Amino acid sequence: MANMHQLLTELVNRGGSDLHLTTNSPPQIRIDGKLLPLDMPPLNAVDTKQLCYSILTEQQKHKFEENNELDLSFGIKGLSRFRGNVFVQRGAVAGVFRVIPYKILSFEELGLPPVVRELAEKPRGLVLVTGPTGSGKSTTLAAIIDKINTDRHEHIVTVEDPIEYLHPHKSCVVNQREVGADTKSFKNALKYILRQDPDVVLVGELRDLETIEAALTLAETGHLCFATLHTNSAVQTINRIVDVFPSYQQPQVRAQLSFVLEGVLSQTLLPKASGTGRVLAIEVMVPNPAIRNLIREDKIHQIYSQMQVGQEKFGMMTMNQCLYGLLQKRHITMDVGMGRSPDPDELKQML
Amino acid sequence: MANMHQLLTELVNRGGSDLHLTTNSPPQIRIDGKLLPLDMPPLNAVDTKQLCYSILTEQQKHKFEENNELDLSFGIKGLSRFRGNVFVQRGAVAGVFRVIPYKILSFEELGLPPVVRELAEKPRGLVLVTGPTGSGKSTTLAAIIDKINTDRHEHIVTVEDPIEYLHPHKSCVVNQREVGADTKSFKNALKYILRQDPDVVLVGELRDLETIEAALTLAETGHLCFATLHTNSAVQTINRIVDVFPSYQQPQVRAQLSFVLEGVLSQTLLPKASGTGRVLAIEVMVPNPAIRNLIREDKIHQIYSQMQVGQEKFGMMTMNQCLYGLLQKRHITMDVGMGRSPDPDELKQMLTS
Amino acid sequence: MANMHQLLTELVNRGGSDLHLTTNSPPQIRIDGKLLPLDMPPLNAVDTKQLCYSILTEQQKHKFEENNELDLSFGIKGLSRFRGNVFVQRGAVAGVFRVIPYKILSFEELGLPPVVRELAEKPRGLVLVTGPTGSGKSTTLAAIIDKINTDRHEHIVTVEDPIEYLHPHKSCVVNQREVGADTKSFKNALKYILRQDPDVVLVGELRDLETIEAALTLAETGHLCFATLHTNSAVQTINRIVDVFPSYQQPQVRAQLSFVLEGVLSQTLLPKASGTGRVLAIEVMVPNPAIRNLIREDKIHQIYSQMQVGQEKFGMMTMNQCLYGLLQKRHITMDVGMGRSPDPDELKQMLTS
Amino acid sequence: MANMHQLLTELVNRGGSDLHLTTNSPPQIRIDGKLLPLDMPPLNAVDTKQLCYSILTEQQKHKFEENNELDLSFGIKGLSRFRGNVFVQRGAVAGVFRVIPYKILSFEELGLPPVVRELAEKPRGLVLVTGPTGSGKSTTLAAIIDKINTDRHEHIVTVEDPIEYLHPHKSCVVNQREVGADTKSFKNALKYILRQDPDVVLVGELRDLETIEAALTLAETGHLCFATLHTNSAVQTINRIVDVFPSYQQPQVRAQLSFVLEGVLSQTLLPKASGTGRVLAIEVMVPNPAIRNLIREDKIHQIYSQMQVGQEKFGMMTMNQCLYGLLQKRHITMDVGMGRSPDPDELKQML
Amino acid sequence: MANMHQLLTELVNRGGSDLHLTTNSPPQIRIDGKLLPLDMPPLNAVDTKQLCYSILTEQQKHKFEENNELDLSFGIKGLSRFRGNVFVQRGAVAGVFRVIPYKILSFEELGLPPVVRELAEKPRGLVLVTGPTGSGKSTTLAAIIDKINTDRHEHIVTVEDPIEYLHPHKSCVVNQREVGADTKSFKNALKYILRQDPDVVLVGELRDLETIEAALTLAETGHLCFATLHTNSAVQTINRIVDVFPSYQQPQVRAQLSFVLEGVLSQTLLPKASGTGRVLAIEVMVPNPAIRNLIREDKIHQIYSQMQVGQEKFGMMTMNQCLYGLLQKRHITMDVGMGRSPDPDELKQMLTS
Repeated sequence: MANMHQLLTELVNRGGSDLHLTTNSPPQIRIDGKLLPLDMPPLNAVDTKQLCYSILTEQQKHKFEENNELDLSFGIKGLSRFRGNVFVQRGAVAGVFRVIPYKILSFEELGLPPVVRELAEKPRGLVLVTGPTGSGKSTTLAAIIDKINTDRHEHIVTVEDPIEYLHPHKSCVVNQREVGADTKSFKNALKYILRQDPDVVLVGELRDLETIEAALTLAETGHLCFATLHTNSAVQTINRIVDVFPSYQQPQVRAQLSFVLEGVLSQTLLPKASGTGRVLAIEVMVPNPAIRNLIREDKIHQIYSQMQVGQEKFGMMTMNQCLYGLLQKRHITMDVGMGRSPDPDELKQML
Repeated sequence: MANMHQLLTELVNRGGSDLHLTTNSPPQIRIDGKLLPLDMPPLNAVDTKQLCYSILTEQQKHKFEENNELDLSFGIKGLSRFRGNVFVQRGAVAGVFRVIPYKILSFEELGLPPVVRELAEKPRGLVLVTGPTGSGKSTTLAAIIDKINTDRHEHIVTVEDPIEYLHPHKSCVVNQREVGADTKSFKNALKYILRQDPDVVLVGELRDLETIEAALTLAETGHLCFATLHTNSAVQTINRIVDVFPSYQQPQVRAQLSFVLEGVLSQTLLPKASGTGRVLAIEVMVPNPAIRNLIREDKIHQIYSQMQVGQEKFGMMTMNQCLYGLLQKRHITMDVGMGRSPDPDELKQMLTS
Repeated sequence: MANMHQLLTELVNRGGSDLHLTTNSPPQIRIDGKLLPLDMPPLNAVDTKQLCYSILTEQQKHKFEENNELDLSFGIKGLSRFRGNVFVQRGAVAGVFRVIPYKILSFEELGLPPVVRELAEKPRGLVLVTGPTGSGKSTTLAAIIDKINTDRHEHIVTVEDPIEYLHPHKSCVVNQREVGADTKSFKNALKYILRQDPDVVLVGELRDLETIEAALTLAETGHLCFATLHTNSAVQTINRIVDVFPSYQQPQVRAQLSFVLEGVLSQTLLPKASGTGRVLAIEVMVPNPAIRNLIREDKIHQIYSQMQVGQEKFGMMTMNQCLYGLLQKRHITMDVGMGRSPDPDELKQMLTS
Repeated sequence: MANMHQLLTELVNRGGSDLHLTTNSPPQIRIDGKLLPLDMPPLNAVDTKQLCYSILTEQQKHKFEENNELDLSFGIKGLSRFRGNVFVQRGAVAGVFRVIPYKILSFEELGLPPVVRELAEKPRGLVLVTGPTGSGKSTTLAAIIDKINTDRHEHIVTVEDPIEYLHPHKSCVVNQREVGADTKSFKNALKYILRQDPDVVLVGELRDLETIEAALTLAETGHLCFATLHTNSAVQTINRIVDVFPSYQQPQVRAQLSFVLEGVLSQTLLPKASGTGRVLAIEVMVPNPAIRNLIREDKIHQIYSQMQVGQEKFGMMTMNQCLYGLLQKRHITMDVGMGRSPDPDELKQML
Repeated sequence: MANMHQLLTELVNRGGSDLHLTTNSPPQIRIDGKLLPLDMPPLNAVDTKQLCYSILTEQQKHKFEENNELDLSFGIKGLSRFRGNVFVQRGAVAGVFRVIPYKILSFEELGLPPVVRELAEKPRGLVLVTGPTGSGKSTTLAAIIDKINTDRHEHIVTVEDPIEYLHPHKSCVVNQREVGADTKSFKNALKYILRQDPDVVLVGELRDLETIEAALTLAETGHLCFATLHTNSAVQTINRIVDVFPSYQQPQVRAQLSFVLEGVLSQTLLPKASGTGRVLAIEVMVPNPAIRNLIREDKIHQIYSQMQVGQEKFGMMTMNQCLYGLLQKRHITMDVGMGRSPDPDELKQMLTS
């Protein structure tokens, strides 16, 4: 019982990030990116199985034994929230546990410019946050929804695979449903959400077509809808979105984007020059009337240049321009910025 | 249970729209679209479970425990009907309950000009009431229902997602079909609606093209067809309808709409300057021969201008002109109108003039 | 039982066109378009269930309870046939019933020009009668059936969902298959139709490509093929038909249609100017060498010009030209004609005359 | 029992073509295209059901009662074979019955040129007979397979939906399997045909993709395969065949046609000038080295002209050229030929 | 039981590389590539079934009987690991078993240049080790695993079908998942892999696009991704990888690969010139600025020229250049080199030297 609690206590006390439990090794804690083994006996398959199973219900036990894998989250009051993954290797239980602070940092602490914060007060429209998995997206969503929770008296609903942040009540009522335990699926949750009087929705991963169509319909009916994609830029995102539709409907898609878009974000994480932590590099596209005209003229091969030159007028910023700023502030190195720049020649031109 | 009646009583008495029940929050009531928490202790899991379980049958207990979800509606005699949804979040039961009023407001009471009333007397054509969710569309439509029911000897059929307003019979026969219970889909209702000898049809949301084609056939077969859309302006509405079809088919669709369309209304509830209640600002486009020709000629980009100048001739009215009247009447503030105006410069021209 | 029969007796006696049965209203009947309630108590769910169930089979009981929808037809000997539609509202059964006379009117009684009568004698080709649902198409089809039945010793087969007009034997042998009872589907009927030695075939609605391919093969092989569309004009019909094929296969289909097509009709029903009865307006296209060439030349944009000039030569007539004739004879008003004209300015020019 | 026998006896004796049985009409026979009722009482549902059911087995009864439809064939020894269809109308049984002579007419009786007869001796390759349903195709197949049966000592297998001609033994052993009674499906028959030592195969309708691929593979391995299509011409047939393949594989298709094709037929039936019977109009494409080069050059927009001009050299003949010959011999009228010609302007040019 | 153990004891003692068990032959062992039967009776189906079944679980019993195929690995303590393949012939079980040493050889023992050792220290990027099945890829991968395990305090995860090399803990924590036992599939493992805090990941075969997308995301986000292909050269590898994406999406993938790729290896195993043992021939591609530009310029046709000139600058080496070095050292014959050279004339030109 009180051993897993002690391991998590040591992780926090030691300023650790992650706990690893697997057979034939002592428990190990990743500190500042590097693993350190604890001065403890090695776990056997009995140890790992007993430890992970001791904090699960018989429902979770049944489903885990049905699939031999399980993602979950749990909290230790006054300590932290945690994301857990349990799996099997060499016929024995293994586990990885990430810890999750109770306090969500602000846009300023995250290096996010004020326009995203002013976007968090928008009552309708389409906001896209893109980038690969684990690029700080969930942190951004928690900060934005805490801002709305603090400032509005509205209804926020989240659907989660699992919950990555707990949002107790500020000025909004926020309900958070975990997929796989509380509800059978995203689809079942979406079958009832319109009868639950929502205003703002967190939908989790954009898993399939039907969910995209449901969310877009929801989005055009006067709600603020947040969703994620695994695209890495605004241009790549728009191309991905247009090319999924039939050719005859791309004009309509061109019309839809022209009507509903209020902001496009695409974010990535770069190693800090300090060696501890990661820093956000972000491309921002905000449609202006000029861009809406470019949309009307059927030119996507010139939108990237418009976002490249809308910095002073509209606050736009390419990924390379953000990397340039990070280099000027010495948060990242020149080599890393060039190795991750989607167009090194353009940065050379700017220099 | 015995306090639940009082919770619904507080919701009704305060004129609230929705009751929200969840643990670690007091009950919260939506008033004029915005939540206000009540001065009560937060609910715990025992409270929420006992309250939600108090209105379920044992078969409902089985079904709720099977799915952790339930949509339902129920009535409390002498009070109101309600649509309830019960679900589970954070491992605990939560619930949201919307009210279903017995009383329909009138056209005059809503601040709607007489032209909507004259449009409700049209024997045929297409009439659209659009806008965001909760902008009064279902209430407005239900009022037109009751007006026709009172004044005409015709046939009322509704196709609904879910059923909202309940219409007993006045001078019409009224049959009401709820999607997902009474009929499999909007599509199935349209598959059988023409064999029911209708005069008046409620189709719910114009969710896709196939229903639009059905509506054009309905409009051309001698009926007055009502449907809803979630657009925020007349131009956006027409563009959305045309752009759904392939480019090569837009000419015939534009001609059909130009022929059968008799009115498009797009309405929005705005916060009152007093801070209590909301008022509808609504733009109305009624086609004249010139407008029908421009629709036929594929020149969307100037129809707004005809509405901008069709005030004196045809009783047309842009959203900004309605907002102008509300501002002159001090119903709303200048900043709110400018904040929602799709063209603040036009409002400035109208104001300085 | 004998109560529905008595209600139907009152329906016939009063010249009514439809019986409506639904809860919380007494049965109501349409006389000259307007409903009148019978002096009876309002129905409840028990009443509607017993009345609607009295004309269903046990498999129909299972089926209605399986789908909550049912279109059907049935006959009462010595009185009339009826088309029924059953649905559900407020959790209870509801029904609408239209009546079906034993005697089919002739072409001349309907005001149809002599060319349709000459068309009933065609040995081969494709004949299309189009218009929306309940626009009088089936009555025209039944008249053509009766003309062939009277004059030829050939085999007429109909496939219907449901069977509407009943045709007993005159000079032909007539086999009529109802989808869902006599045959599993239109597709299943078409799988076996070539082994039934037909000369003339009724296929019901042209809902998809596969039936179209069956009909084109029949029409090319020396058979008379009848089909319906819900289109409102010749140009709209041809465009709808062409655009369903792949672009690479559009040439062959254009050639087939250009070869086998012998007539396309598109109906509409308008209220008579007197305020009693309805009058048929029909656009008729009979291919001439110029139109067949236009098909070969890929100049569909020019068919309208051929339709504009084919009145005297081929007996063709646009919808506006038929409405024009109804207008000169004062059968319809200017407002109905203009509100229905696909080109009101053209109708204006004709109204110069 | 002896009544259906008498009805069929009257049909033959009276030179009839088809027997019709339905309720509320006496039995009717189609003679020279026109129906005539017999001087008999009208049938009721009991009559039609009893008559059609009296010649069916319990398994046919079970299947018909399961589907309310049935195609079948049967023979009356010393009289004829028959194709039957039973269905339901007005809640009552109805039936149509076509009669089928025991003796198949020859190519010259059918007006078929000698090259098809020389083609019937080919050991391998691809032969296509196309046209709409009931265009005399089954009659052509029966004549060709009787020619092979007479001349070869090989194994002929037919798969039928139903059998349209019985082929008792001449010089070959011929086995005929009826789909829906003897075997579950075409697919089940095809699963075992290679273990049945066949040389020549009749496959029935080319109903699906998988069957086409199975038949083409069979046809490439040294067998003579006969199949049908509902196309109306050689060019339309080749276009139909090519466009079903992926675009990247059309070169291969171009290569296969260049390798395996030995003949393409497309046939239709026109009313004879006398008013009795139908006459065959046929388009014939036989690949020559020049055509194989046109295949190599990727020109399908010139193959029709090569078949139009390969008449004297290779014996080719367009549908219009056949209609021309039918017109000079006065078998069909000029109006019917023009109303049926796929290109009336080409026939004009020839005139 | 102790008989299979004794057979395996003889296998180890005689330096054999595989044990074969099948009916109607005694067990036969490969010594220096050639089979020799043991002095035992020929096996029957009972013998093969008992021997092969002795190492299966009841799960595995049901599974082998369900599929008649099984690849697997298992260990015998203090002796060796083994890779097994089980199949069926003449209605009886048959098996082939390859053996797996406890000690993994180093890069230098294998004749691998220092750049692979420098590659094992890379903090991020994409490293590909390719070649056909059983071409020595897994041995190289195990050596890289052992190098990282020895030098880093990081998390290595392998996903294998089946687990081949066993890696105990050195400085890393190693978790190894066998498809079909530890995890349902590669896809299911990839669904959960991001929640397992990896630094280095082994994903098994790159069989389809979805795993490729997972690997590209990992390689772009600061992780070390290892994957395999059955390609034989760098150009063949890049073309195979590029051509699976849609043409419109090929630009992004080209950019991703150009950014994240740090090395591509392609192996082959050749018989040694002495007639004993096998020697590794490997083509190595390390992207330089010119190759990354060639990717950006869409000039893949010029990568071969970059491969032709990148020996001195980047330590690159074509397969022929490695075979050339083996030829100058007389490690392989001219016939094997020419019969394996992708360009024998080039190899001839080098053999001028």
